[PDB]
Amino acid sequence: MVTIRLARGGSKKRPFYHLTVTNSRNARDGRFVERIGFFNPVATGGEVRLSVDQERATYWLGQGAQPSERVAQLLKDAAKA
Amino acid sequence: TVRTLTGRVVSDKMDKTVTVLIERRVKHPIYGKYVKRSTKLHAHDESNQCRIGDLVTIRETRPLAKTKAWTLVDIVERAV
Amino acid sequence: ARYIGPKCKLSRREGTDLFLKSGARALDSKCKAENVPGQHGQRRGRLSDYGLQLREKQKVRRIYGVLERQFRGYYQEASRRKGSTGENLLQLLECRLDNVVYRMGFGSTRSESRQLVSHKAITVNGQTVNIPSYQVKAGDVVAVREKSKNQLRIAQALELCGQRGRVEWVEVDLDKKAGTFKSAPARSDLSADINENLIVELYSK
Amino acid sequence: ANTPSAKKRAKQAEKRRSHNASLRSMVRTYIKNVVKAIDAKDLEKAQAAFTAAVPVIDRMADKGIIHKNKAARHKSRLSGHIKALST
RNA sequence: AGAAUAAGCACCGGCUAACUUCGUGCCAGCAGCCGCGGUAAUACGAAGGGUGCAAGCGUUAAUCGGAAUUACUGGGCGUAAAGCGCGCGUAGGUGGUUCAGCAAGUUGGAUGUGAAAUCCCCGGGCUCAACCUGGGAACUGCAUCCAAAACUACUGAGCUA
RNA sequence: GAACUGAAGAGUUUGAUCAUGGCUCAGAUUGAACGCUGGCGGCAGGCCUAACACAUGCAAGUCGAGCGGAUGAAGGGAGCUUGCUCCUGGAUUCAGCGGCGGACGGGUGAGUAAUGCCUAGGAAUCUGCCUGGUAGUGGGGGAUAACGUCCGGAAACGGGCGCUAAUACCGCAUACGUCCUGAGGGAGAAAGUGGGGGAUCUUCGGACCUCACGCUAUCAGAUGAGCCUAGGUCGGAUUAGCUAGUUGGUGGGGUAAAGGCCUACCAAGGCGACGAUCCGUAACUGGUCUGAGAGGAUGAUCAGUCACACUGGAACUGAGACACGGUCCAGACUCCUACGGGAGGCAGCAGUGGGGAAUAUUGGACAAUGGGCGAAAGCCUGAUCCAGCCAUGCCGCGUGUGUGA
Ligand SMILES: [Mg+2]
Ligand SMILES: [Mg+2]
Ligand SMILES: [Mg+2]
Ligand SMILES: [Mg+2]
Ligand SMILES: [Mg+2]
Ligand SMILES: [Mg+2]
Ligand SMILES: [Mg+2]
Ligand SMILES: [Mg+2]
Ligand SMILES: [Mg+2]
Ligand SMILES: [Mg+2]
Ligand SMILES: [Mg+2]
Ligand SMILES: [Mg+2]
Ligand SMILES: [Mg+2]
Ligand SMILES: [Mg+2]
Ligand SMILES: [Mg+2]
Ligand SMILES: [Mg+2]
Ligand SMILES: [Mg+2]
Ligand SMILES: [Mg+2]
Ligand SMILES: [Mg+2]
Ligand SMILES: [Mg+2]
Ligand SMILES: [Mg+2]
Ligand SMILES: [Mg+2]
Ligand SMILES: [Mg+2]
Ligand SMILES: [Mg+2]
Ligand SMILES: [Mg+2]
Ligand SMILES: [Mg+2]
Ligand SMILES: [Mg+2]
Ligand SMILES: [Mg+2]
Ligand SMILES: [Mg+2]
Ligand SMILES: [Mg+2]
Ligand SMILES: [Mg+2]
Ligand SMILES: [Mg+2]
Ligand SMILES: [Mg+2]
Ligand SMILES: [Mg+2]
Ligand SMILES: [Mg+2]
Ligand SMILES: [Mg+2]
Ligand SMILES: [Mg+2]
Ligand SMILES: [Mg+2]
Ligand SMILES: [Mg+2]
Ligand SMILES: [Mg+2]
Ligand SMILES: [Mg+2]
Ligand SMILES: [Mg+2]
Ligand SMILES: [Mg+2]
Ligand SMILES: [Mg+2]
Ligand SMILES: [Mg+2]
Ligand SMILES: [Mg+2]
Ligand SMILES: [Mg+2]
Ligand SMILES: [Mg+2]
Ligand SMILES: [Mg+2]
Ligand SMILES: [Mg+2]
Ligand SMILES: [Mg+2]
Ligand SMILES: [Mg+2]
Ligand SMILES: [Mg+2]
Ligand SMILES: [Mg+2]
Ligand SMILES: [Mg+2]
Repeated sequence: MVTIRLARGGSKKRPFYHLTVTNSRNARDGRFVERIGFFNPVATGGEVRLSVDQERATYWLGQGAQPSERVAQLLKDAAKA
Repeated sequence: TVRTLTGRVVSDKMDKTVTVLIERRVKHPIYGKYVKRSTKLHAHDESNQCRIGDLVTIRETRPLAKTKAWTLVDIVERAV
Repeated sequence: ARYIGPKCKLSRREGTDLFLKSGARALDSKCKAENVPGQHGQRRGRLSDYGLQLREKQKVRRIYGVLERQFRGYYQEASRRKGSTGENLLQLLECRLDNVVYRMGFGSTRSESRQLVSHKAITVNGQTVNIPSYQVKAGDVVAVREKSKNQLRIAQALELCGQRGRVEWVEVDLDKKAGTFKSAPARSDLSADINENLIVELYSK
Repeated sequence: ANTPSAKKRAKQAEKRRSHNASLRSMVRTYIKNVVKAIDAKDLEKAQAAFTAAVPVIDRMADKGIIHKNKAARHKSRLSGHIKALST
């Protein structure tokens, strides 16, 4: 199916993640159709931990896209805020 | 609103088909002067009403044969 | 890296101010600082335009103790920055951490200021910074360690720099061994003898 | 092969081939009988062959041996030929 | 605890920043181009002394620049290379002047695209930088429509240089 | 609001001069190599040549909630005794059938000058797993693997006979959706497993109600793929003619789909100095390096598309392959053999020989992000995350400091 998961940008031992809506039969950071936001596992200073776009995510879920487990946790945590 | 293309009939010796020349003037990529290029297309003339020299307007459709995917919609000028 | 060697042979070659000693006695009565070094020293040696560019570029580099890869990076950044790159280069090169801890009066020489800054004895907001290239943003309170405030080398450097002039844009509290930078210096503030335009002429070729 | 799943897939494939071949032969047999019925210029036997051939054709189309558009095309063309023969 | 423990390479006749002596004597050797050397060589080989870069320094191979030296921007052809020996003419290029129409070129606007990254501008994080990253700008391109009619093209009717 | 703002010349033809004109130089860059020398850290990069041949080791499995079979513990009890066996039960493990995955991820650039790539479009198509609706999941049968037995073989194993299971296979039961048939009528499917339970027939064996997974027919949505048209895509004219399935039509065949895609007849058409055909060379693009710009060179890293998988062909399985560690045939080269016959494909990650001026370890773990499988624990992952060697590149810091005639 088409699924929403994490693409690993950043540098060695300094991760960064793009929340990508990709066809599941693609590479980790291969072609996609749309990007909804990002997650920063280092934060610190004025850097924001996570941000997403709500309306596009709702559209993608309304078109039946399976989010990964970590992506599901982070999106529900963001929806809490 | 069909995407037409206007042209001049060149040869029609094949049954239910017509050859149309379409002339365009393209700008040279560097020297800035326009040169007249031409394109030859084959169109489906169902009732072979197009003789040589006529000026017509065609339309894009699905392929009717190999290298024949246009159909004339109506003649707009005849020939002497 | 860094330069090691005689600190007045350079002055003799260049024949100008070229601050490289503590300045205890004078600038002159150490090395007869009017002749270029070596056997062939008395000759004035009239030199072409390329000589002019090379001589003043070496002058600025030696007074500020910067290597040439770093210096050319500085020049590229200055050219990137808008508004008359010639003085942008000086303004940006002035904001180095070691030259600030010198000009704030905490060190006898640029080399001794680098000595202090490298061995982790100076702060910016309490955070250990020991890179003698840090570009100090305006506002930061540069200070020495509360542990290091009792060292006598800082005391002697401060009393020696007590009579060297006033820059009239920083606000320095001397009791606590702290500095403060408000806004970047203007072109007129620095010594208006060496021109900046001849450098940018050198690097535009 | 090297991985045992490759061997299992292979043997299941020969089993599936030996199965599918018989049913493809059966459908081809029925349409061939129908076609030679029309080409022989007889109507009643053409009717009977068509009525006896459509059920197996459609059952096989649903079974997944052939694709449904193919079966529909066969039905339509053969019906057209017989209707043309009717006159 | 201990300054302890960690500087090399090229060059110095001009172009190009930096000179003296000793040894050979058109030999041995140098060299990117001009070129040095035959008994005081700042050019050879060494010494001292300098100049330039620096954990690197040179050398070779390759691309663009300088080269307006393939010249659209932006060159030339009497004597430096360069006008066919000379006509006629096919395709092609170019077209005196007036009135009117059309709207292909032309101009302005709207809409869709021009994947992401990279380039550019303003910020954020690692002691700074390299590096990572947010937002924006840009991607001169292409297609579809709406409006204008000065010039070119197309259509009709004229005029005489 | 900011997105740029940018352009240098010198030496050398002459006794000397001006012009023309070639050569050389000062800059920025390389996946670079060589010589002298050598302290450290961070981030990157690392067979450009022989798509030359390859030792060993690893790089795709998973499901007992699909199915028989065999492993059957702990035990509630008994016998004789202290150990075993057995009734009833029973937690684990898997050879085989079956369901998914293996067509993804990973590698290379040989071929390819256009069935490839880039830009803009359009009409005749298909699509598992995902989501949203709709209608159902009833009743039978014949086998077979494993399992015994016999023959044959060096092995892979092959063959004869007997029996068994299902979500394996095939009829039968009907058609809210569908297919064709002009209205008329006709045509076409399903598999059950796991958790509970009020009442009822009854061995709440089961029937019955619920939930979970799963299965069938269909509409739509995305996701992915197939097909068509116009424009652009290296050098050579010391390559000027090429084409007979070739160009168009009719009937039929074929594909999921338009089409000379295939076939039989009908006519002689079609392309080309706007460069057809032929020869050489070469994956294409975003982009990279230079330049004031216009341009010039180029396609290392990363991303999108294409092609290939020892060489040449062909099809089967499926939703999708002409299939990178699948099948069959032929070939070249290495190997085993009981001489009957068999085995192999590092352009997957380290490694070796060789070629070269020259490019590295036969290292760790699923800890994280993804992938496959299962409902859930969980397994597999040389993809990925980290280590090793290398001054290869960029950036940063050290080899100290003051005085000292
Ligand atoms: Mg350095
Ligand atoms: Mg049936
Ligand atoms: Mg079916
Ligand atoms: Mg000089
Ligand atoms: Mg030399
Ligand atoms: Mg001598
Ligand atoms: Mg010498
Ligand atoms: Mg040029
Ligand atoms: Mg050149
Ligand atoms: Mg000229
Ligand atoms: Mg002459
Ligand atoms: Mg003449
Ligand atoms: Mg002529
Ligand atoms: Mg003439
Ligand atoms: Mg003419
Ligand atoms: Mg005119
Ligand atoms: Mg004309
Ligand atoms: Mg326009
Ligand atoms: Mg972009
Ligand atoms: Mg108008
Ligand atoms: Mg002379
Ligand atoms: Mg001259
Ligand atoms: Mg098993
Ligand atoms: Mg691939
Ligand atoms: Mg290769
Ligand atoms: Mg060719
Ligand atoms: Mg079944
Ligand atoms: Mg084309
Ligand atoms: Mg024929
Ligand atoms: Mg036809
Ligand atoms: Mg036909
Ligand atoms: Mg075709
Ligand atoms: Mg050609
Ligand atoms: Mg190439
Ligand atoms: Mg090639
Ligand atoms: Mg190319
Ligand atoms: Mg290729
Ligand atoms: Mg640039
Ligand atoms: Mg230029
Ligand atoms: Mg490569
Ligand atoms: Mg790619
Ligand atoms: Mg292939
Ligand atoms: Mg093949
Ligand atoms: Mg090979
Ligand atoms: Mg093979
Ligand atoms: Mg199939
Ligand atoms: Mg395979
Ligand atoms: Mg292999
Ligand atoms: Mg390998
Ligand atoms: Mg080797
Ligand atoms: Mg060798
Ligand atoms: Mg995981
Ligand atoms: Mg394994
Ligand atoms: Mg290193
Ligand atoms: Mg080296």
